[PDB]
Amino acid sequence: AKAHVATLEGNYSDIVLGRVVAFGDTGWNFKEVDMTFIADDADADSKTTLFAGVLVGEDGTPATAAAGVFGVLVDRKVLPGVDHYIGVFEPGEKVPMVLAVRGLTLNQLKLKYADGTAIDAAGIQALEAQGNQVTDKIVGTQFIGS
Amino acid sequence: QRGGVRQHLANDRKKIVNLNIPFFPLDRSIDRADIQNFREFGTENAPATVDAEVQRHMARIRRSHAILKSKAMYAALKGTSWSPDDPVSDYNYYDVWGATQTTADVDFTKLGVDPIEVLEAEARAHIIDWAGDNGDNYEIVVLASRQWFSALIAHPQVTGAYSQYPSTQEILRRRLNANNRIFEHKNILFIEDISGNIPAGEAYIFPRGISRMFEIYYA
Amino acid sequence: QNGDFQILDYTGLISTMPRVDTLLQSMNLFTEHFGRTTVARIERLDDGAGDIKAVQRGGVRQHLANDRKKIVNLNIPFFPLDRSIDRADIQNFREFGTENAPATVDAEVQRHMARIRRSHAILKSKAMYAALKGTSWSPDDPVSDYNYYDVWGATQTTADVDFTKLGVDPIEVLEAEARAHIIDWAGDNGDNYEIVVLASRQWFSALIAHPQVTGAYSQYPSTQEILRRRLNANNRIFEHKNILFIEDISGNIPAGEAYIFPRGISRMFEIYYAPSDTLRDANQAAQELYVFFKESNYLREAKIESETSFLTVNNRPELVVKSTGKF
Amino acid sequence: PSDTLRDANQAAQELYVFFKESNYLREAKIESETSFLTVNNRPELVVKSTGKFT
Repeated sequence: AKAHVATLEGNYSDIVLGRVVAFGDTGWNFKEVDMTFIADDADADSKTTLFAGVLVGEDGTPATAAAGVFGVLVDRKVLPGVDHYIGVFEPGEKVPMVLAVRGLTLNQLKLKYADGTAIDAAGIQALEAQGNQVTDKIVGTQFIGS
Repeated sequence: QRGGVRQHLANDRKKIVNLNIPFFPLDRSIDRADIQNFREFGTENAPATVDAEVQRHMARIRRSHAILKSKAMYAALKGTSWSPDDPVSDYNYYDVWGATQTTADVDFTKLGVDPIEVLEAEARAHIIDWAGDNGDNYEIVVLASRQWFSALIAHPQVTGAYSQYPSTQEILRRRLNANNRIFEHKNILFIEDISGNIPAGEAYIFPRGISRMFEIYYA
Repeated sequence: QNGDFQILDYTGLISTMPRVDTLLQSMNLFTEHFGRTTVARIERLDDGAGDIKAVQRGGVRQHLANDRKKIVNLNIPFFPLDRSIDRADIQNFREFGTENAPATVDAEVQRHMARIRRSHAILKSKAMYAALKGTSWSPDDPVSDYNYYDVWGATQTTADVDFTKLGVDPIEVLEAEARAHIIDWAGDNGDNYEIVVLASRQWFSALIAHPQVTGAYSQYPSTQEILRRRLNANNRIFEHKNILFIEDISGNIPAGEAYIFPRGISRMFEIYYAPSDTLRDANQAAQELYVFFKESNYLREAKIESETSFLTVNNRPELVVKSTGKF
Repeated sequence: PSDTLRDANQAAQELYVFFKESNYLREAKIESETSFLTVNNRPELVVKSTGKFT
């Protein structure tokens, strides 16, 4: 007797805790990269594995170690709760995406590699080379009590 | 330190769920043969009238509906909806919300161990830790079957406590009209179920208060 | 979810929030001072006592020639908290408990302000308890962590209670050791100070179950008085031999430990405040809690900041007794 | 709506234009944004016509 349930976790403004607002423009911090949305083999049914907060390389391929780290995926099309894209893309279809690179404050608890592993020291210093304040001074990491 | 990095608040969670609703009809009809040529029961020679029968049947219908509502109210405490003979709205809330029943088994044969200290350690601690903030004046209440209550009161570790409790007339002021017994000790209220809705040998504990813990939906 | 054909109707909403303590605040034990500098001064004048003796009419008289003073200085910690909200958080979303109504920035701002205030209140409640233990509250910064007992040149009187000794009344050991001393050293001018015992859950449970006190407890009501002796906490209460016992519910008392303080005694606990790290009030005055709301001049981001710095002070560590026991 | 925080999920306009000055009397910038879709609701009454010439 299923009781259908839907859920979400996190926002856009919890992976990016703050910006540096370049007066001269608004696109200073970001870079636009092109990636494959739906898996290369899965049918046109699978919600892709691009949860916001994954680390991607310079050419858009998802990161796997500290070596291939360039930016943090923050595109609106993969934010939690944004799930009306299921059949809109064919397998292997390749779409632009947005990465945040420069002058940003980053939550250390959200950053992950493509597999799911949490970011490590090597990845932290790699990102922090771009001028990103990777910080772990977050309040809210324990829910309700239990 | 004054000048260094600050802190942030970056947590949240949400859920949403949908459920169905049952249906309960009731109907009656009255023919000519029911009223004509008969008296009204409590008036000797006065002739029978349709209006009296109609009003009596309306009263019976309302009484039956009230009994049904009272029966359905108890099912919420057990954690399941009330809808007999229709497996389309019988929902188990514990699995629906992804929770599990915390079980506090009490052994009444162990004379040397206080029963109402096992509850204090297991159930009341957890119900308060998980209660959540913003809840004002929620009093822990224990609802028990008759056998469970009788076993509890007779336990030697609680005979001394009970013998000194008044248990005379307060039931009319702590509540308003039920004749079921009351026992209050160690900041816990005990009550005996009189409608038989609690299975024999079982008892349940809930915090009361906590606005918007129980709701009734209508269609 | 099966399409727009099935028009949906009202839906309800519920929420959960973390617990907030009110015991110490409800008791009215602390006083607040607003200063300017980051350091607060404490001035403790000490009097002298003596007894007059009879003398004959004409002979030498008597004199009063005693006094003492002390003065000490302390620092203050700092506690920030801040959050930001972007466009992507609000646009194209509903408000959670209103079905089809569009999301608005104001609702999110108000909810975040409420969360910030709740967190600050929780922090203040946590910090209040640290005063009783005799040490200040300032995690992760060994520059304001002060031990009051050595600061004021006092020592903890320890009243160890053995719960395994069935033949000896536990609450008569406390009467002999802690309550006697706390009254002898209480000092004069203190009006209506009631001895209060705050204990961890394990210590209280061990105490109540002790055979020498089962008879006393079984005859105590322990039904609803908690709502009149206090105002709202659900922690249990026991009162016997002119001593009040309470169970800590926030876990701030280490397991197996209990503390005793006299309450009353005006100016025993204090809270000091200092200004915020902002240019417009660097030396102006202090406030309970600063809240700053800034919306970017380019209409693309908004920022929320909160600020508060304070220190809780226990002026008389000599008057607090620490207890421990076996189990 | 424009992506600016002013009108997130608020309303729509044909063309947004902004002009900025640094307030330091040393720089300025110009902004403009639009977001629209052109839709032919009835792709039934438009008929192609191709012609072979010579």
